Amino acid sequence: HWGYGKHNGPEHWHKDFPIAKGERQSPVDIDTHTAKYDPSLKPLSVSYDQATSLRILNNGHAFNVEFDDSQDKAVLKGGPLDGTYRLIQFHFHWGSLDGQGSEHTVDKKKYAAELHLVHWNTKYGDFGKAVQQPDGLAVLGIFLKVGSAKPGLQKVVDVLDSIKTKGKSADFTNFDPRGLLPESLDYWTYPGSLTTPPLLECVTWIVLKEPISVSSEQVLKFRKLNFNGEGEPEELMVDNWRPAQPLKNRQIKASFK
Ligand SMILES: O=C(O)Cc1cccc([N+](=O)[O-])c1
Ligand SMILES: [Zn+2]
Repeated sequence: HWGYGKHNGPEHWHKDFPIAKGERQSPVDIDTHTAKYDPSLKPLSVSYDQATSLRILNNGHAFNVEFDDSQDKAVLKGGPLDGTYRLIQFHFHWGSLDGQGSEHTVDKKKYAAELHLVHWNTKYGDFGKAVQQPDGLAVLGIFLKVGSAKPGLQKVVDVLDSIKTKGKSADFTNFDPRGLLPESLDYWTYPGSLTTPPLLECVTWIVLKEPISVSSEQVLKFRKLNFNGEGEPEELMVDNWRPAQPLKNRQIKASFK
């Protein structure tokens, strides 16, 4: 099955998921000189005051911080969106070294990591139905650079020891994802896809311009996770990013001048 190796990594995905070579795949390189300012875009509305985190999971590809999405508690609205999108989970992608890790790139620059806050459009009732629709998901993407520590991340970092291997989970209540956001909500937006299989073309991407800073120590703890299951040969969870895909017939729009 799919992964991030020589034998099963992104360059192989298309054999099981032919949409890999589709018209609206993610991630992409954001060419800042060609992304046009769109005065019709709205400010983003990120309403996470009532978000209810429940659990953290190592799924063998990343770790997921999961939320109770059984009510409108943590929602994304505005920006490029019509309607209301409920937070279901966040996860990251990162590198073996600080010079790579992000999925999106900015004028070909790779950041050390990228955070994905995944939301589904409430008009479709559940996540599984939403991923079948072109406007089913909104993913908020936030770059990480290595510098100062992010205090708001440390709760996440310190639980990782308990979910080292694939299939491990841990109770993870009361975590506030507001602590992961940068000061500005300036963004780029474009239509795209999930970045892991099944690679469905269901996402409005919203990529923030301003990275967050995390410390080397924080990112180092991400790189101690394992792709493998308990008591299998250790293969560190690093370089779990899909490279940029062809933009094709898409426009990337900027919310800012
Ligand atoms: O389990 C998975 O890998 C599929 C999946 C599920 C939810 C979000 C995703 N994304 O690309 O943001 C991908
Ligand atoms: Zn992701």
